[PDB]
Amino acid sequence: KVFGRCELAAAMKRHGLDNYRGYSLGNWVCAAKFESNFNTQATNRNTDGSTDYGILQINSRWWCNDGRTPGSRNLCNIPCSALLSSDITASVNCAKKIVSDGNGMNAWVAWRNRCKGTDVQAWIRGCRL
Ligand SMILES: [Cl-]
Repeated sequence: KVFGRCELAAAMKRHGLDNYRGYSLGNWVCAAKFESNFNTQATNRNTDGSTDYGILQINSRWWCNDGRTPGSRNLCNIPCSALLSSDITASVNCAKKIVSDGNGMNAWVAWRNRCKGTDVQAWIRGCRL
């Protein structure tokens, strides 16, 4: 599913991401935009043979099981395919564990490079929340 900007913002808010570990909703929407262009089915392969999945591009090296990332973990205890669902629950829950792991949203390279230090509240402007 390809979300609209405000539709995703709303869904994220309902799933408890607005200000989760201090990151305002625009942070999460901005991160989704640049990770996946709001497409739950986005996948991308990494140089190490791992793969990123879903709206927040969660990596099979640490967080999910895809059956093809040797010597990886599955810290969210989910098949990586679950991160591609139109239902973003699994992505959100896994993102909460990731953002709690010590580096905050710096875990998402696109967040650090295109969202951090910018006016992220622009991403939720106009939305009914
Ligand atoms: Cl933090």
